[PDB]
Amino acid sequence: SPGIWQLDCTHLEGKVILVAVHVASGYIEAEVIPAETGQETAYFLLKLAGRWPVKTVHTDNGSNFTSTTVKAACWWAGIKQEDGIPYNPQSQGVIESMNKELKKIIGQVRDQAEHLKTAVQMAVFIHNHKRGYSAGERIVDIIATDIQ
Amino acid sequence: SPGIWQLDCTHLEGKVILVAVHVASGYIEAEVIPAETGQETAYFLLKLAGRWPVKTVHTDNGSNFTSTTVKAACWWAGIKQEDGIPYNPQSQGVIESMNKELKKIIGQVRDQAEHLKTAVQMAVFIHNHKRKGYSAGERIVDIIATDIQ
Ligand SMILES: CC(C)C[C@H](CNC(=O)Cc1c[nH]cn1)Cc1ccc2c(c1C(=O)O)OCO2
Ligand SMILES: CC(C)C[C@H](CNC(=O)Cc1c[nH]cn1)Cc1ccc2c(c1C(=O)O)OCO2
Ligand SMILES: [Cl-]
Ligand SMILES: [Cl-]
Repeated sequence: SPGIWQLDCTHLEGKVILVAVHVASGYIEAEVIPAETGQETAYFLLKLAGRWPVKTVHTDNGSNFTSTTVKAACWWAGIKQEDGIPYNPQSQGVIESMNKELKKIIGQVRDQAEHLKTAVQMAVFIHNHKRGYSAGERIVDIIATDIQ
Repeated sequence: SPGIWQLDCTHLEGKVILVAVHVASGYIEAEVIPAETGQETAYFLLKLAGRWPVKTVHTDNGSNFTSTTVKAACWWAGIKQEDGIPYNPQSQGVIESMNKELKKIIGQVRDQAEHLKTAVQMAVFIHNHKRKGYSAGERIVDIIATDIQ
């Protein structure tokens, strides 16, 4: 479980928000992209895997699962690509709830940021810092425990 | 020390590579940008602070230290902005050495990536995973975990 991440793609203001969730902790990383292509997803995963020990990724849809560029990035970074099928159906609800929460935070920071990308990063910050421990605290503890 | 980061700006292929180094561990995050503006630096810090517990940042130069946008981002994120003056002069050598190492890795991945930004992220990966023995990635997690307890 310490190396398991889930991809999540949500939409806002005619733009695409790509999210990676560390399943065990609820910690996230996110980016705004023009559209969800294999290339954008692949680049996002390369960034993620350089920053955290990503062992397995549950991909968000079949197009990214199939993408040769995504497969290339997973090979390069030592990531096992898996499907994101919610065999446990409560999975979908948790993700949907997070997307709602994230959009809510984004709305709350609109007097502060001119650009959506900035608001998304503010939302990442607030999500990861929210307290009981925070998601940021949980991911560090989970990984540290795993190293030692 | 667990919350202390240093900004570092280096140049390659007529482009700018902005780097944040976690001082105690040597762990890095980096991005390619067209040029080093206050706005780009500010955005970079917002990203960083959402991902790791950034308490203090030693800024890479006076323009970013002065920048109202950088100051706004540091205020927003709860970051103490400090200067990056190497009072301990060995500081500067360590950074220069890392920049050399990073450029070397970037050169080694040029048959693999079409775009510089991709090569930089590959270099971040290799740097953070490299065993010295623990890796920088392992060190930062241990340092922060120890601090939470
Ligand atoms: C830290 C924030 C509180 C402020 C900081 C600067 N923005 C403003 O001051 C806009 C404003 C607020 N009230 C009236 N105008 C946000 C920011 C930082 C860096 C960026 C940005 C933005 C952005 O605005 O999206 O865009 C890409 O690089
Ligand atoms: C995982 C890598 C080994 C490959 C992957 C795809 N690139 C190629 O296949 C180029 C090629 C042709 N012949 C040899 N290499 C890199 C990559 C991924 C995502 C991106 C990229 C790039 C990039 O190339 O910069 O640009 C922005 O989004
Ligand atoms: Cl790592
Ligand atoms: Cl954090």
